Amino acid sequence: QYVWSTQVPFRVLSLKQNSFYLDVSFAETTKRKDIFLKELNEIDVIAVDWLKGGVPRLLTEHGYITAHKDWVKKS
Amino acid sequence: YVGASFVPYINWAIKDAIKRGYETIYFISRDGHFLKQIADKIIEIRGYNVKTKYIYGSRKAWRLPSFITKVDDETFWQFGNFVGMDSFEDLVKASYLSESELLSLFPEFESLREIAENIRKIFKNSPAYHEKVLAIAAEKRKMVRQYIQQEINPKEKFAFVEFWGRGYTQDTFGRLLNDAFGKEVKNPFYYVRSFTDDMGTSVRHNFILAPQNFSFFEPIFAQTPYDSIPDYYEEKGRIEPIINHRDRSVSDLISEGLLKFTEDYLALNTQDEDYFDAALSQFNYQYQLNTPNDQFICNVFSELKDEKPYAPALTLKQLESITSKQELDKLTQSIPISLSKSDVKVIDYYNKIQKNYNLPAYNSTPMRKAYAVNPLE
Amino acid sequence: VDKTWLFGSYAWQGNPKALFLYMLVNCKETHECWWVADNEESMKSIKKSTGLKNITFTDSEKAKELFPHADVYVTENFRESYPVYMNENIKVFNTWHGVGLKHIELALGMNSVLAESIVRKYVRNYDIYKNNVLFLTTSQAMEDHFLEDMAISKELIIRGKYPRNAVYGPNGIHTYDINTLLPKNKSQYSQTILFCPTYRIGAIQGVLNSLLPDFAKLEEVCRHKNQLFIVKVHPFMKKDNYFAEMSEKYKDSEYILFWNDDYDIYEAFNSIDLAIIDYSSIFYDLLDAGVEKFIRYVPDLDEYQNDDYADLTEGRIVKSFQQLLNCLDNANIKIISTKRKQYLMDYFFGFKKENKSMESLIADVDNCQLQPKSLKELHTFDIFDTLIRRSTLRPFSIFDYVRDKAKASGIKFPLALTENWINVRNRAEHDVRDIMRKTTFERQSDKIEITLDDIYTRLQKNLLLTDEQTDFLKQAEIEAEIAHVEPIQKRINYLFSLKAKGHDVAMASDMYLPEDVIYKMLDRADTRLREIPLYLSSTIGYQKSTGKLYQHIFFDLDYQYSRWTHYGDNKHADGSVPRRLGIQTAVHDIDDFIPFENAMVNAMDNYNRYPAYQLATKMHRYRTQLVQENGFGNTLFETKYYNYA
Ligand SMILES: [Mg+2]
Repeated sequence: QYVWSTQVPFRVLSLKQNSFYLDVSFAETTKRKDIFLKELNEIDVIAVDWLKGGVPRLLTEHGYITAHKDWVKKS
Repeated sequence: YVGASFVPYINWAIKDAIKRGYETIYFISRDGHFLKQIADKIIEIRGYNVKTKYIYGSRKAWRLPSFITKVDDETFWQFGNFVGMDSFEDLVKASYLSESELLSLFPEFESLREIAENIRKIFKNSPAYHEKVLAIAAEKRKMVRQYIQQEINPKEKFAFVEFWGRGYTQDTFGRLLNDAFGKEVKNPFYYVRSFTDDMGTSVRHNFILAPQNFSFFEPIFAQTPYDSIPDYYEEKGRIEPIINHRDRSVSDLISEGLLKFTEDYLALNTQDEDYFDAALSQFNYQYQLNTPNDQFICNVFSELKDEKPYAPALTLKQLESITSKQELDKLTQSIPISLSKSDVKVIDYYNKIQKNYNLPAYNSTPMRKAYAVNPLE
Repeated sequence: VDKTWLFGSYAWQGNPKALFLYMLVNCKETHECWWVADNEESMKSIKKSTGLKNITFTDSEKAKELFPHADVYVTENFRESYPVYMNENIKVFNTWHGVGLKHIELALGMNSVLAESIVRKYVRNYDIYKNNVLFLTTSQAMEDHFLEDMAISKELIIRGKYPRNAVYGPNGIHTYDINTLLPKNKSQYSQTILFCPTYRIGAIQGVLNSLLPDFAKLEEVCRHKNQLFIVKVHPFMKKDNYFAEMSEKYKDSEYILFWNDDYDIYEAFNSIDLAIIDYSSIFYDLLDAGVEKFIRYVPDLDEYQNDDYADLTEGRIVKSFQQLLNCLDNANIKIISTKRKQYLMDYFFGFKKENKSMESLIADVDNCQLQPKSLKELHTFDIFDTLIRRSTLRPFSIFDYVRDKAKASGIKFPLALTENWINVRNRAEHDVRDIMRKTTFERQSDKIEITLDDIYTRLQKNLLLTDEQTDFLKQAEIEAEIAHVEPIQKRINYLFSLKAKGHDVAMASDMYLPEDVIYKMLDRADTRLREIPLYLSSTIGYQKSTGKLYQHIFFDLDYQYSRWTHYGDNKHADGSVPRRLGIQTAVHDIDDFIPFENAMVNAMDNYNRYPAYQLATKMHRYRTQLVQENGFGNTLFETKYYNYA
């Protein structure tokens, strides 16, 4: 259920309105509230950083976004 | 508990001094009573070749005279003489000067009968104050120099054994040594730990190399059967410390226990006595510093009069009367122990008020006795 | 209405307020002017006290309507935050809060009490500061001083007068009648004196009590001369109990009036004949408002001495309260000399005499053209577990290794040292750290970072070790740290891709190892890393954990960046703390074992702990490759990892 690639960077389309997090933890305090990823917009992913468990996070110049297939889609 | 806390340390210190070539070990006032008893017992049993002597003194009796040619800037720092003032009497006492004689120079000070920082600054800015303090110090230094000259043999290779401190008192005492013997006198102090590097003639041998704070053990030493040495006096043409005695019961039992423990401890079948000293010390200090709900740390240690207890139990209304950590420190010297000794309703009220009043978070459980449970009568 | 101007500040004051009123009067047809307060209650207070209707507040629906398409935003400071919906091309008309010869803004450096706030402000809003701020300068001297102390574009300068010193004149703007605040009409004193002292640091007794001890004698000497003595102390000074006591004792005095700060004192400057000042910038404002009789009441000139105040300030000198009384009664204070007023006015507000007007200022602003420049970004990187990692994962593995070498070398060591090396060394390090933290006075420095040499010096001096033992142990630890280096290649390549995009990149690491050991480790991970700037805590003495290393980086670089991003593994040093400094962070997770690997490593004694670290790290590498390199599913990964481990 996770969208990612070993080859970075790579473009992704935001299926839903996606928030930016400044920490792979996705803790509330790290979620940006000044700006977001608009629905149906594309964005480059410049790194893929993995939690201690097994869930990937897609880094953009504004912070992390989810990799869940319901929210992003590789272009 | 007190044997594990003291005896291994004194053993290490005695063996380390024998190793370094020290001929005499001096124990300084108050803290050195029990420690010298322990060291004498150890030397008796083990038959070590080293002398022990006892020296009377204190911060009050040694700081002012230590000002040979200058008043230390430390006097005006966070740990100087104007540190710890709670009332106007405290300020007048830290000033060294009487209320009248002081307010004569600082009329602005007549009020209040941050603040401490500004007081320290205004003190620092007066050269006349510096020179007057220097005169008073040179005058009070006569008796201290004579006491040193009469009590300490300078032609030996000697050391001093303390317990805990920053190391500034050791520096002032080394300055007094140099002034009294007229040469660069190496003074090594043994500590359990100190926060400062070697400075000048002060050398520092530390037992435990870990970021632990041993002020924790001050109450035990405060059971020594006499007050802190305020100053000296002269009679029979000899200098003697002013000793205002206290009751001997507590110190009697403490020394009984310490010597019993020394006997039992030197009899242990160890493969490496230094390693066992180190290991037992590590375990015991860790435990006593991180076990606030221990039966005996709760029922004995924290109940020692320092006259008010060190960290007594707390009542609900006492917590209703507090709003800051400052107000609570006036009530106890160990919030964890006091809470581990207080009723569950008191603990719950503390939890209720801590998030707001910005008090330390209580992360322990009430103390449960382990041996001699319930009233034995 | 063609243009739209908003005006903002933390209070109803200053050049923002002056220009706002002057435009709401004399520019109702060419400009739409609004005042954005910081909250709702501020707007309510302004509207109740002044009756205006063009007042909104931040994040108000009126503000959310105006800011997206406004034309100018007037301010008296480099604000700490700007509305996120503020228009891209807005013109930030920064009409400063005073002129003088004191350093400000970036010149305050890392020692300033406002260091954190400055770093946050600039890191956040450097783009706005550099490409949209038109800073108002009043003279060539002041323009040069401000350009030295600030990061403003020389091309966007606006030259002219201070609106708050030229708008509330006799026939000018007034939101209140001065006579309604005074015991008698302004013509009902022989003259008026305005006392404007400054908040002095070390104040045993209240700053006011030290300057004006006996108010009874002051009032007597003012009655004798029929003067109105108006006291406007510093803001903090109003908190002292002596201030309120003296204000109540003379709440209904005919000559001593404690100015009600709810009113802008600048509006009343034209009514002030005498000014008793010390070291405040308001003096120049008064000089610009027309005042001409000055008393420099500087009892504390002893402090500021031993370090020119004489040449750039006017006013007869008075250092004692008795002298001030003798001066107020004697009535021997002449108007500033024509040559001296010409001198000071040139030096400080020269661009005024250029026949500058308010409408001239508004024209210079409006007719300005923003020619912005695209700015580069700054990217700092943690080293350990961000750009490089350890072949045994856990840091303590190193210590394990070192111990194993000590015990195997043949050099005899104390049992306590060998058997307990982990605890010995880690606790000695933390001991040295606590020593540094507790000896900031003894060292007269706030730096508290330790070095490997400190740790091993502590160990040697307090364990009575030979130079052979100590050097063996230290070199073993260094060589082991070097030999266990592995690169985190993806982040290294991303760092160098950033650099190749034209951004500036650097490394900021908290570590005790010497700089040369760090560079050897980096070189073994990737040679390119040797060419990247390095902020090593051991070399500098400041750490990311305290945030001081970030401040050092901010003040050390020629900060010209549109954005600052920090990549790291520490939720605090590389996350919380930098974010507090306004830095965008990308915080990843550190490598770590899972239950089986952890239990395996934790189950070993000294003989078997290092190989257990090796095997657990191999298992971690294997499951990492399976999940995050080969991209296998859950069942396949689980099968492979089980069959292996
Ligand atoms: Mg790291």
